[PDB]
Amino acid sequence: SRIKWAIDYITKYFFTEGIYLQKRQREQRLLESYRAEGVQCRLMEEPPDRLHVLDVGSCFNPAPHLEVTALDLCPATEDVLQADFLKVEVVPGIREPELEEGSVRRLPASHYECVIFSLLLEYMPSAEQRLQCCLQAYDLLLPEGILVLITPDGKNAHLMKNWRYSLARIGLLRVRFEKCMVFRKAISRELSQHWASIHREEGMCEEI
Repeated sequence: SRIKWAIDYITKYFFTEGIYLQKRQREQRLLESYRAEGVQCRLMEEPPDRLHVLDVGSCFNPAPHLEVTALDLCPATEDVLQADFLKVEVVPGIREPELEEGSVRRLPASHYECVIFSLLLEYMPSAEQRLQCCLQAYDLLLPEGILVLITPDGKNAHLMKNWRYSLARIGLLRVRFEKCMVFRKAISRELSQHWASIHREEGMCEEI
């Protein structure tokens, strides 16, 4: 199912395969590549024994080592917090959701190792609001955290496949695609932005 894949990938990324260090190396080699041709990096400390995971877009909630917080506009069960993800304020200095009158008002910034969008993008009315969802995700994620996008099989699923330029400009780089899509918060946004800069022609070809 859709839940198993994300959990498996999360486990591989932080613990069993060390993909977070594989992609840290890919990005370090890339930044040195640019540095030799003429930057502040933010890395993650060793992954915690208990990951912090935010699931958005599931009306149902889907453990040791896993602290899952689920949010949706239209929750089916009390186990999912009611929220409009686009209006939630992502702010530092807190670690737990802040609720006013039964709705989430603030979520912790730079707190989650993983944000899962469980069809969230399929609900959005525009390309603009899909991008905004990703901007929220980026602010929620710790350095080197992952955004996991879901669409079980519009004519094509909205996985931001053709949006690596705009996502790179925000700081997110694609790290996996399986017919599920995963983006990573890069060690440096300036790095990701420059990569976007060098592929501007190809990126403008896909995003217009």
